[PDB]
Amino acid sequence: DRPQKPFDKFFIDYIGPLPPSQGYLYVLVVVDGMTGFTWLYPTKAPSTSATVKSLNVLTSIAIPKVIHSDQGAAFTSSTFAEWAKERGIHLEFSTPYHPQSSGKVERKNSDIKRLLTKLLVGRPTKWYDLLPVVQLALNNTYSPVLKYTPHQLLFGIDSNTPFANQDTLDLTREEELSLLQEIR
Amino acid sequence: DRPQKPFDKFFIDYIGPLPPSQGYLYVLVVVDGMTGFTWLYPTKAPSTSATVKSLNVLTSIAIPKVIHSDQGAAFTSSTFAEWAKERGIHLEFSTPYHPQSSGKVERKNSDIKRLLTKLLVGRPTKWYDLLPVVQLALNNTYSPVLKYTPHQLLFGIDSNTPFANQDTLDLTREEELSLLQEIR
Amino acid sequence: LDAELDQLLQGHYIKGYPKQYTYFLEDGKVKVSRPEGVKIIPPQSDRQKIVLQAHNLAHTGREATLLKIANLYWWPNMRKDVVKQLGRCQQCLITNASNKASGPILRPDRPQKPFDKFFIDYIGPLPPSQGYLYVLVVVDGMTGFTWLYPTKAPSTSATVKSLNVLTSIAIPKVIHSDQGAAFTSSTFAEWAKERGIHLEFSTPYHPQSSGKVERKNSDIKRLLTKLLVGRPTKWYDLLPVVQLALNNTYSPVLKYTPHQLLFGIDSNTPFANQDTLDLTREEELSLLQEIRTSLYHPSTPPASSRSWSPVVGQLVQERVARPASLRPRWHKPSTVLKVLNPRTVVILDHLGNNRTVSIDNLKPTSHQ
Amino acid sequence: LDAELDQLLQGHYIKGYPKQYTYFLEDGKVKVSRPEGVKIIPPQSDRQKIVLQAHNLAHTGREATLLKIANLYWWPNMRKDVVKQLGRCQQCLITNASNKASGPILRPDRPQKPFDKFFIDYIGPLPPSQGYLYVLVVVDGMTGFTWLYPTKAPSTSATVKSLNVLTSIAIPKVIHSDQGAAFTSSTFAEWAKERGIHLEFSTPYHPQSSGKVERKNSDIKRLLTKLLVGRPTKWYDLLPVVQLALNNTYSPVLKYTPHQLLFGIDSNTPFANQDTLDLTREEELSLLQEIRTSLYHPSTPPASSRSWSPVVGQLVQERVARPASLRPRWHKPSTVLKVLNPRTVVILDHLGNNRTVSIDNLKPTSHQ
DNA sequence: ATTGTCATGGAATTTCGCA
DNA sequence: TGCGAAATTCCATGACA
DNA sequence: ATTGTCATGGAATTTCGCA
DNA sequence: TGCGAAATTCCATGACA
Ligand SMILES: O=C1c2c(ccc(O)c2O)CN1Cc1cccc(Cl)c1F
Ligand SMILES: O=C1c2c(ccc(O)c2O)CN1Cc1cccc(Cl)c1F
Ligand SMILES: [Mg+2]
Ligand SMILES: [Mg+2]
Ligand SMILES: [Mg+2]
Ligand SMILES: [Mg+2]
Ligand SMILES: [Mg+2]
Ligand SMILES: [Mg+2]
Ligand SMILES: [N+]
Ligand SMILES: [N+]
Ligand SMILES: [Zn+2]
Ligand SMILES: [Zn+2]
Repeated sequence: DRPQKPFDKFFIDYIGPLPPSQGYLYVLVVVDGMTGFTWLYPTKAPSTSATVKSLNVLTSIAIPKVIHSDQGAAFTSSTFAEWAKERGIHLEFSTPYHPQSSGKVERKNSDIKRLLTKLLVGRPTKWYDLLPVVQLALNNTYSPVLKYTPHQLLFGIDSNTPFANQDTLDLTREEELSLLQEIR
Repeated sequence: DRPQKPFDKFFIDYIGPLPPSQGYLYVLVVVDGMTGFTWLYPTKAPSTSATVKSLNVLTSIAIPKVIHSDQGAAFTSSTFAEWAKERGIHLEFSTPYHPQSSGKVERKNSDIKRLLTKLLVGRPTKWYDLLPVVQLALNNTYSPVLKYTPHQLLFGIDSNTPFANQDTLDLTREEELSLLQEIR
Repeated sequence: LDAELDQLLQGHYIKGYPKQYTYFLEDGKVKVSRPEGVKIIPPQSDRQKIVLQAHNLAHTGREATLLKIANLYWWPNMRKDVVKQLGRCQQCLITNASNKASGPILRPDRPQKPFDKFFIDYIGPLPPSQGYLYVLVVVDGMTGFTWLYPTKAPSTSATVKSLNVLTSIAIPKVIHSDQGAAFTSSTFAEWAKERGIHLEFSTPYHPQSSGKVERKNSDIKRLLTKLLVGRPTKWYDLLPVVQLALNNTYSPVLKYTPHQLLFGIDSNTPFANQDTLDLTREEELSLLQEIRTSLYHPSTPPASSRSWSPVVGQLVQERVARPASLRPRWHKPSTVLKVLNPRTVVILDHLGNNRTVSIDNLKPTSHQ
Repeated sequence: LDAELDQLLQGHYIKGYPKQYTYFLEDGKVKVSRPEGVKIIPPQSDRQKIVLQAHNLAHTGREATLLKIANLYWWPNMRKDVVKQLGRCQQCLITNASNKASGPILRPDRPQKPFDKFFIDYIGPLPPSQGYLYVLVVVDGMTGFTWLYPTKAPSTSATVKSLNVLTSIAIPKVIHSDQGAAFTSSTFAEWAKERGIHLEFSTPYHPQSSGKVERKNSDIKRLLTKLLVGRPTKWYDLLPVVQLALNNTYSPVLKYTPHQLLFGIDSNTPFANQDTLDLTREEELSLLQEIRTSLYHPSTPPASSRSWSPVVGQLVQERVARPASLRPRWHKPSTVLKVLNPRTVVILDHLGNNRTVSIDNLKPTSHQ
C-alpha cells in the first residue's frame, strides 16, 4: 500500500451552536488526515447548504479524494451526495453513535474545542474575528508523533509565524470563575 | 536690379458696396504683382478692422514685402500702419486721384470687375458662395504677355482646374436687359 | 477502439506503437511501461474526448494541454490530436493573442505635385477657445504645406465650409482621409464629385494610413503646447501663428521648408532664404522642379524575424474594434479574397461582406 | 562687438575666422564671401539675440534652427551657440520627447519560498455581477499560486476583509503592491504592522513593477472571457473556477503548475500527476525543495543601441502623470541623488521632495 | 476599394583649414 | 597627403489619443 | 525607499526507434 | 553510427487598461 498524502482524506465536522458572532453560530471544521492542517468556516446553520457554500471555498484551493464525516443530517443529504459526486469526491461515514477518525485527527479535534472554549470566555461574541488567528495557532503547533507542524508538512517550509510559546490551552482561576458564571 | 518675384508686392483694393450676400457688402482684392495671383476676401465694411482681419488670413499663408494701395481711409489709418510695421511690411501709396499699378495688375483688376458684374446679374445676392469659383477662374486664366497663368507662376505646375474655354466675360442680350432693369 | 489494442496485447506490431515496450492489461485497461512511468493507452474512440477534457480545464495551448494528458495517458502522436482540438476551439481562436508580427511597413511614393493629394483629419476636443473645440488639419502630400481651420465639431458641414475657402486657392486631385463620420457622409461625397475630387479612405482603425497628417498633428500640438506654457490654453488665436511657423520650418532630412517646396521662394518672413535673388522666376521654377523630384525617400525596413504575409485563400481574423469588457478581441475566422498589396487585403467578413482591411488589424488563424 | 570685427576688416587673423576668405564691409555691416554665398557676420554681442529669434519661430531643435540662421549669417561655431540656447529653452525642455531609450529591464530573483512575497492588485471595474465590480488578485511570488476575491470597490476595507481570510492560511513576509489608494492608506499600513508584514511599493506609474500579478491578470481575464463567450457576463460565479483552473495549469517553461510548486503534490483534480505515489511525504518534500531551487530564471536582455543609464548628479526629468490637454508631458529638470539600481533612482523633485522613480518615467535633460 | 511619418539630439562620418 | 576640429549626415526613438 | 512577466504556436534542435 | 520522424526546447510576440 502507497504512503499517506495530503488531500488523501479530509475530516469534516460541525461545532456549535455558539453565541452569535457577526451573525454566525457554527464552525465547520476541516482537518487534513495526513498533515493535520485545519481549515475553519463559520456558518449560520448545520445545513447541507451552509456546508456546500463553505466547502466550495476550500475546494477551489484543493480537492480531497475522500471526505470523512459522522452521519450528521447535512452530510447524509442527497444534495450533499450529488455535490460530492460532481467533484469526484468519495464520501465516507462512521457508523452511528461510533465516531472514528485517526488518533492524530482525534487529538487535533480535541485541541480545536479546547482552544475555542479558551477564547470565547471573556469575549463569547468576538470569535468570528478570531478564527484566522486560531487556525495559524493550530497549524503552527508542533506534533509530538511527527517531527513537524502541519504548515511544515503541507508546504514543506518553515512558517513566518512560528508559535514558539506552546500555549497553556488551560482555563485559569479567573476564567473558570466567569465561565461557571456565564454558563449558569 | 534683381528680377521681379512673387511676394514682392501685393496690390490691395476694395470693391463695393455690393448687394448684401450672407451679410457681406465688399470684396477686398489682393493681387500679386509678379504673378497676377488674386485673393478675394468678403467684408462688411471698408474699414481698417475688416482689412486687418482679412489680411491676417492671407498673411498666415505668405507675407508680401510691400503692400500697394490708394489713399483709402482704411489703408492710411495709423492702426493699419502699426499692423504693417509689426509684420515688417512696407506700405506704399499712389498719390490722390492718380491711381497707378502696373499694366498686368490694371488688366487683372479690370477682369475682376467684369467677371463679378457678370455673375451678380441674375443672382445679385448669391456672390458670397461664388467667390471661390471666381478666384480659380481668374488664377487659371491665360496671360497674353507671359506664356503662363498665375497658378502656374505661383506654384510652378499645371493646375487640376484649367479653364480651357477662355470665357465671354461679356454681357448677353438677356443680361443687359435685366441689369438695366435691376439698376433702374 | 479494441480492434488495434487487442491485436497488440498479444504482441503483434501496430504502426506507431514502438515494438520494444511491453504493452499489458490491468484493471480492465491497456497499459504500457514508458521511461516516465506506466501510462494508460486509451482506445482511439476515446482520444478526442480526453484531449477535449484536458484542454477545457483552463483552455490551454499545445504544451500546457499535453502535460495534463501525459500525466495519465500515452498514445502515438499525442500532439497531433491536441493541435486538432486547438484548431477547433472557437473560444481559444477568438480570444487568444497572436504571436506573429505584421510584415514590414510600405513607404508609399511621395505625391509628385502640390495638390495631387491632400491628407485631412481632425484634432480634438481641445479645451474650449472662443466656443471652438476642434481643428481641421489639411496637409498637402508633396510639400507638407498645412492649412489649419478651427471648428465647433468634426462635422461634414464644417469640413465643407473650410475646404470651400481652401480650394479657392487650388483644387486637389485626391483627398485622403480616415473613416471619421465627417468624411464618409454622402454629403461630403457629393461635395467632392461636384469638383472632380477623388475621395480616398484609410483601411478602418489604422491611423498610420493617414501618417502624413497624423504626424503633422504632433507638431501642431507640440508647438501649441510650448506657446501656451504658463498661460491659459487660449489656442484659437494661435492657429494662424502655428500655421505660418510650421509651413516655414526646415525639415533637416530634406533641407527645405514646406513653403519652399510649394512656392520655390521664401516670402517676407524672418530669415528668408535669398539664394535665388539673381534668378528669373522662370529659372527659379526650373530649379524647384529639380528639387521636387530628387527629395529623399525612405524604404521599407527589414521584416521582423517572425512576421506573416497574407496569402490568397488563407484563414485570418479581424481585430474587434471596440471590444466590450470580458469579450473576445478577435472576430471569427474569415478568408483572404484578394491581396491588394503585402500590407492590405480584401476579406470575406464576419457577416458576409467584402472588407478592405490593414494586415495590422488581422491575425492569421492558428493551427490552419 | 566691433572690437574683433574692426581688427578683421583690415586683414589681421582672429582665431576662428579662417584666413583664406575675404571679409569686407557693405551697408554698414561686416560680410564675407563663403562658398554658399555672402553672409553677414554679426558682432558677438548680437549673436544670442539672433539665435533666440530663429529658435523662437517654431521652437526648433539644432539643425532646423541652424538652417534658419545660416540663411543670413555666418560666424564661427554657430551650432555651439544654437545648442546653448536649446539647453536654456524652458519650453522646449519640458515639451519635447526623448530620443534615448531606457536601459535593459532587470529580472529580479524569484522569491525563495512560498509566502516570502505576495504581489497584489485590483482588476476592474468589470460589468456588475451580483453587485460586485472588482477582483482582488493576490499572487504568491515563488509559486505563482493565486487567490481571487470579488469586491464592490478597490478599497482598503475590502482588501483587509479578503486578506484576513487569506492569511488564515499563512502570513507572508512581504506584500508588494502598486500605489493604488487602497494600499497606501494608513489603515492598511496598520493592518500590516499588526502582523509583522512588510509593505513594499512600486515606483509610481510603473505597472511592470507589479509584473508578476499584472501578468496573472491577463490570464484571469482571458479565461473569464472564453468561459463567457455567448453568455451574459456573469463572472462572480466563475472566480472559484478560474482560480482552481489557473492554479493547476502547467507553465511550459517550468513544467510545473503553481499548485505543485506550492504543495509538491496534485490534489483530486482532473489529470492529477502520480509520479510520487511511492514516495513518502518526506521524500516528496525533499524532491520539492530540489525542484524549487532549480527553476529556470531569465536574464536581462541586451541593451538597445541608444539607451541611457542614470549617473549620480545628472539632470533628468520626470514624466508628468496625467498631463492636461495642450500641457507639457515633462516636469522641470531635477537631479539624481541616488542610483538605487540601474533602473531605479532617487531624485530631488519638482517641488523640493525626494522621490523614488523608475528610469522609464524619466528622460535625461538634453544639451546638459 | 489600398499603403506610416518625421523632428530630435547624440554619435558616426565626412569635409574643412592648414601645412 | 595628413592631421585635429568642425560640419554634416545618420538614425533610433517616440507620438500623432 | 526599489526591480517586468509568461502563455503561445511555429521553427530550430535534440532524441527516439530502428538497423 | 546514421537515418527519418517525433518530441522537446527555443523564443518573439503581445497584454496585463
Ligand atoms: O489620430 C488618431 C485618430 C485615432 C482614432 C480615430 C481617428 O479619427 C483619429 O484621427 C487614433 N489617433 C492617434 C494615433 C494613434 C496611434 C498611431 C497613430 Cl499614427 C495615431 F495617429
Ligand atoms: O494594471 C494596470 C494598472 C494601471 C494603472 C494603475 C493601476 O493601479 C493598475 O493596476 C495600468 N495597468 C495595465 C498595464 C499597462 C501597461 C503595462 C502593464 Cl504591465 C500593465 F499592467
Ligand atoms: Mg458532528
Ligand atoms: Mg480703392
Ligand atoms: Mg481622425
Ligand atoms: Mg488623427
Ligand atoms: Mg493597480
Ligand atoms: Mg494592474
Ligand atoms: N507608391
Ligand atoms: N534580485
Ligand atoms: Zn479552448
Ligand atoms: Zn524652445
